[PDB]
Amino acid sequence: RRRQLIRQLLERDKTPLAILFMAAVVGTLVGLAAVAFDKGVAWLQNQRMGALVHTADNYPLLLTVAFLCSAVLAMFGYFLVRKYAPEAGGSGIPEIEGALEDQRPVRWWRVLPVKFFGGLGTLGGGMVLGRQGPTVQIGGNIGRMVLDIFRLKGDEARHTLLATGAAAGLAAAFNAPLAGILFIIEEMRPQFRYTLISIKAVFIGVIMSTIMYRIFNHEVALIDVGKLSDAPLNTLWLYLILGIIFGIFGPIFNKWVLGMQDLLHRVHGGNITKWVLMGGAIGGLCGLLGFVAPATSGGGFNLIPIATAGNFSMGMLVFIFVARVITTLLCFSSGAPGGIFAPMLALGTVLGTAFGMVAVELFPQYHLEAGTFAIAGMGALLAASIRAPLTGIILVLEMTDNYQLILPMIITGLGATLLAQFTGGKPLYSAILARTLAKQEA
Amino acid sequence: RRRQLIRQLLERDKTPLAILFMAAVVGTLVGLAAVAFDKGVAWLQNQRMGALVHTADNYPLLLTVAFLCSAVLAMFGYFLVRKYAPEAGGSGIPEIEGALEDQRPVRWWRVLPVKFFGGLGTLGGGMVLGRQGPTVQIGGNIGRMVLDIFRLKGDEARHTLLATGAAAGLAAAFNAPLAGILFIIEEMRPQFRYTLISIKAVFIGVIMSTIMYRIFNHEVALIDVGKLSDAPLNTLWLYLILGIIFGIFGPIFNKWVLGMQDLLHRVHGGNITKWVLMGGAIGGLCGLLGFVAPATSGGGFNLIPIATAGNFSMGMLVFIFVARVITTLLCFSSGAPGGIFAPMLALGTVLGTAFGMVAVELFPQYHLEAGTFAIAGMGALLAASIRAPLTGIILVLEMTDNYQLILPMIITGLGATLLAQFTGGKPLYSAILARTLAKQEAE
Ligand SMILES: [F-]
Ligand SMILES: [F-]
Repeated sequence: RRRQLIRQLLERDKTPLAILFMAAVVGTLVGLAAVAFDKGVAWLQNQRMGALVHTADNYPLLLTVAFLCSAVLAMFGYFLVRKYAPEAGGSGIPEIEGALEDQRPVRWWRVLPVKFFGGLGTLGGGMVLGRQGPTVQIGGNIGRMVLDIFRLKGDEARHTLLATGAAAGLAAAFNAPLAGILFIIEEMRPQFRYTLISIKAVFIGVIMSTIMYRIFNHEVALIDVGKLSDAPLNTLWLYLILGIIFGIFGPIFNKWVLGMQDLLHRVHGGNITKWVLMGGAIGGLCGLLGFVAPATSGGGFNLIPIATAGNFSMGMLVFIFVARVITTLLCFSSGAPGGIFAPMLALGTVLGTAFGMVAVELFPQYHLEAGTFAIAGMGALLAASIRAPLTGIILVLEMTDNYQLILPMIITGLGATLLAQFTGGKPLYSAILARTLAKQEA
Repeated sequence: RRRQLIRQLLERDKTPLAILFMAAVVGTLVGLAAVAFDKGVAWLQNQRMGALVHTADNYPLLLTVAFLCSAVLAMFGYFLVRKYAPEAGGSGIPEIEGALEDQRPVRWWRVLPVKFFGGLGTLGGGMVLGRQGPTVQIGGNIGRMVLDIFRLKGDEARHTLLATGAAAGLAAAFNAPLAGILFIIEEMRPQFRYTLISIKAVFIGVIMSTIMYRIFNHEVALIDVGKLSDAPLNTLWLYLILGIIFGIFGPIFNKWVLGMQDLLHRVHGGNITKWVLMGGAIGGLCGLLGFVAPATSGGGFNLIPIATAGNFSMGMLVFIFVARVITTLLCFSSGAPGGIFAPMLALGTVLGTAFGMVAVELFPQYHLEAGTFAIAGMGALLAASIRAPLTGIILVLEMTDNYQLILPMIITGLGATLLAQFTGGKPLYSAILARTLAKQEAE
C-alpha cells in the first residue's frame, strides 16, 4: 500500500469546490437560524417577566402566572415534538450523531419547524436546557436541506454538509468557532471507521455562522469573568484532585439522566397527552422556580460570573448544585426539546467554586482564588459525562478567555475523563444513541 | 452492521490502562529531552556571542569567528546525520508521519542522539531552523523506544505511543499543549484511513511534557505581543485579502523548498564530505548574518514582537522578508536537521505587518493597528504551505493570547488554505513524505 499512499499524499486536502461553496451557504443559514432562535427565546423570557410585573402584588396570583406561562410554552414544545417529530425530543446531538453514522434519518421538513418552535417553547419558558441542543440539530438538518435542494451527490458531501451544520450550530450557540469545529472532530464524527469530512469545509461553515451571530450580537459577552489570577506549579496537584472528583461524579450523573428517562416514561407510558401534561408541569415548576429561586432554574449562565467571583456562600453553592442537578435531570430526562451541554457548565462552575473555597482556607500559602477552580470545573462535567474534554477545554477557553489557566483546565479535564472511564462510565451522547438504536431493533 | 455500532458505542473510549500509563512516561521523557535540547541550543548560542566579545575590535577577525563557530557546529550536525541517521535530515515530521503510516522505520537507537546532537549543532550555530523539527522527531522516537523496551504489543499501542510522543515534542517546543494535540489529529495521524489513536492518551503525554517544560522555563514567554486592539466587523474583509496573498504565496514557497532541495543535492551529489562542507558554508553564513544583520538569520522569534509593535520601517520589513525567504530555503532544503514551522511564523508575522501598514494609511477610518494583521499573518504561511490551518490558528492563539482576533486569524487562515488548494499547492510535509516514498520504491 506504499504506491497508493504516494498517490494519496499528493492528492491530500483537495475538497470539491461545490462542497466548499455549499458549506458557506449552510453556515450562513445556521447562523441566521441560531440568531432567530436566540431572539425568540429572549423575547418570551422577557414577556414572561412583563407578566409578573403586571401582577407584582398578589403573590399567589403572581406565583400562578409564573407557573402557567411556562406550563403553556412547555406543553406546546413537548406537543410539537410528540406529534410531528419525536426525534426532536432531547438534545439533538445523539440524533445528528446517528445521521453521521447513516443510521438515523434527517427529516428536515418536520424537525426544523419542530425543534425551532418546540425548543422556543421549552427554553423561552425558562426550563433548564441549553440552546446548543436545538442549534446543533437544527444546523444538521439545515445541512441536509441544502444537500437535497441542490442534489449534491457523494458520501463526502452528505457527511460534510451534515458535520458543517452541526459545527456551525454549536459555534453560533456559544460564540465559539473553535469549540464547534473541535466538537465535530472529537465527538460528532463517526468514531469507529474512516470518513471523508473536509475540515476546511466545516471551518468555512463555522466562520459564516459566527459572522452572522456577530452581526446581531456584538459588544456583549455570554460570560464575562475578567482576568483571574495565575496558577503556580505547586498548585497543579489540586486540579488533579478536582478532576478525580468530577471523574467519579460524571458516570453517576449519566446514570441518573438515563434512569430518570425511564422512570419519567412510566408517568405517561408513551401517551401524547399524559406526556404533554407532564411537560407543562415540569415547565411550570421551572417558571415558578425562575421567580422564587432563579439560580435553580433557567440556562445557568447568569450564575457563572457570580460563582467565579466568590460572591456565593458555600451554603448557596451547595443549594445550587443540588437544586440544579434535580431540575437539569427533570428537564432533559423528560424529553423536552433542548440540550444538556450548557447546563453542565453551570453545574461544573458551581462544584468547582465550592472546591476552590475549601482549597483557599486549607492552603493560605498557595494564595488561591476560588475562581480559578470554578473555571477549571466549568468544562469538567463535559469532560466526565460527555467524555469530550478537548471540546470543553477549548469551549471554556473561548468563553472565559483565561488562557493562563490552560494547564489547570487540561488537568481537571483529563482527571475527569480518566476517572469517568475507570469507574465504568460511558459518553452520554453515545449511550443515548445506543439506547435509541437498540429499541429500533427491539 | 447496526447492532455492531450499538456494541461499539457502549464500549467507546476505553483506552487500555497500559497505553495510558505509558503515555505519561513518554510525555515526561520528551519533556526533559526537549528542555535539555533547548538549554543546549541557548548555551552554544551564548558561547558564540562571548567569543565575539573576546574579539570585539578586529572587525574582520570578529566576522571570521562568527562564521567559524557556526561553520564547525553546522558541520558537526550535517555530519552526525549523514554518517549515522540520514532520516534525521530536515524537519522530522514527514519522517514521523510516514512511521504512523507504517512506511518508515523508527530507528531510535540512532535518531535520538543524532537529531539531539545534530540539532544542537545547526540550531546552536544560529541557522534558520526550529526546535519543533528535532523535538517532534526526538519525541516520536522516544515514544517508540519505551514501546519496545516495555514490549508493548498491538497496533493501537504502536500508533498511540508514537503519536503522543510527537504531540509532546511540539507542545514542548512551543509551550503550546493544545497545538500539540491538534497537530496529531489534523496532520500527523494517518490521513486516509481509520486508526486506533487514543486522544485521551495523547493528551496525557502532552500534559506531562508541558509540565516538564514549565518546571524549567516558567516566568518567561517565547513571544510577548501584549494586548492588541479588536477587529470591527467592517474591518474583516481586509483579513480575507491577506489570506488570499498568503494563499497564492504558500504553493510558490513550497515549490522553492522542493526545488532548492534538488538544486543543493547537485552541489554534493550525495557525498558526505561535500555535503558536510556545504553545511558549514551555510552555517557559517548564518553565524555571520547572525551578527551583521541578525534579523536575516536565526529562529526568528526576536523580530516578531518588534514587527507586531510596528517598530520596523516598511523597507526593513521588505528586506527581512526577502532575506529570510533566502536563508530559510538555504537552511532547510540543505538537509540540515531542523524544523521549518518556526521560520514560517517569522515570515508570516512580517508579511502581516507589511499588509497592516498599508491598511493603516489607506483606511484611517478603520483606526487599524498593523499588529493585528501581523497576528493573523503569523500562522497564515503555516496554513498555506503546511496546510494545517487549525493547528496554526491554535498555535498562534496559545503564543500570542490575542483571542479578540480569533475571527481575523481564522479568516486569513482559511483564505490561505483555500487559495493554496485553488492554485494547486500541496501540504509541504505530505509533499516531502511523498518524495521520499517515491525514491524508495524506485528500487
Ligand atoms: F445536549
Ligand atoms: F518543518
